[PDB]
Amino acid sequence: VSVASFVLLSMVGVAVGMCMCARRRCITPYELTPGATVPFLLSLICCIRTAK
Amino acid sequence: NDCIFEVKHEGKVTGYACLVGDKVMKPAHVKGTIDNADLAKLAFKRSSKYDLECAQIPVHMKSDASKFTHEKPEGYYNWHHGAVQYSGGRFTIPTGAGKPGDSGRPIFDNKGRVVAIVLGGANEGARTALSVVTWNKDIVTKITPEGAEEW
Amino acid sequence: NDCIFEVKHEGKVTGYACLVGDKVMKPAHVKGTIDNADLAKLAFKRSSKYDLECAQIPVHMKSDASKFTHEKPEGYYNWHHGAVQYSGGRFTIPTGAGKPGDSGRPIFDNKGRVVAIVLGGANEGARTALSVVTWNKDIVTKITPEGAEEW
Repeated sequence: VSVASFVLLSMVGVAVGMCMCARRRCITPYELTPGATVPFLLSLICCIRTAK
Repeated sequence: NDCIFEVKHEGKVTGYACLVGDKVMKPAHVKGTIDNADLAKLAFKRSSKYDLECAQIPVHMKSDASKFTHEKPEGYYNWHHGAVQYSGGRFTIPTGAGKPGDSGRPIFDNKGRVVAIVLGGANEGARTALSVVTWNKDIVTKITPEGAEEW
Repeated sequence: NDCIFEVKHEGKVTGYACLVGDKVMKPAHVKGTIDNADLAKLAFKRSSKYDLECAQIPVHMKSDASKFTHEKPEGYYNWHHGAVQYSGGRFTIPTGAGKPGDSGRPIFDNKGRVVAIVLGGANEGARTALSVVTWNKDIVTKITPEGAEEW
């Protein structure tokens, strides 16, 4: 139970690791670009904004 | 015509940040910040594919931003070391114009608005092509000639 | 206008290669290479369905490459032996211009950019038409009129 609960806890940590990597690899062009705006659909998917 | 819209970074010859649209933006491969009091406080994004650092313009500077466009017709454009030709889909200047530490500089449309930022250059014959970033159809991308040097 | 972007190969009647866009490009039915020091070093792709040999440019020459386009309206175009007419989809010349050893020579748009390379000539009385290669719809093709002889 100790080794299982530790590896499973590390694996839900690695799954949350998509916010640390996948979110940035999708979203950073929309943070870098001058005056542009992200499409509304993607804004909800990445939890990034109330609007723009 | 005016060319004053940069701010420098570090007490060294190491390039500049541009005040463009809604954001300050800067080359990421260079360091030492505080040649302006806003670089001292701004929280910066960065990304390794494109070599930008970006931050939203502060409440006191909002009015002073340079205008910009994604448009790039063929022909002639301006930058701080003079005329620059965009042809064959690439920017070019005479070799010996531009150098290491002349980086983060804008390229201007003759209608007085930014279309790219300079990051470096190549030496594949003495009429140097530029490494640059630009916002084609409202997304940033990087252009990089083969064997080009980061400035 | 200038033909000066051509580079010859061998101390023979055999031909030349063209510095165009991103590449050196050459006719495949002819041989001998080393009149020029970049033809000595480069590794060439080839295809007997188009009769090209090509290599991507060495990192000191790209500034000297001739500009290119796919655009080919009806009318008059330029090469080393003067005026050349593109009509009915053929390139065509005054009879007795061109000879064996004058394959591998570029055809220029009047705006000073390449649109085809010569391979050889067909003749019917006072009518003369060229086998050539060109990049319509962004990808290489070969044109070859009846009974054409390679140069």
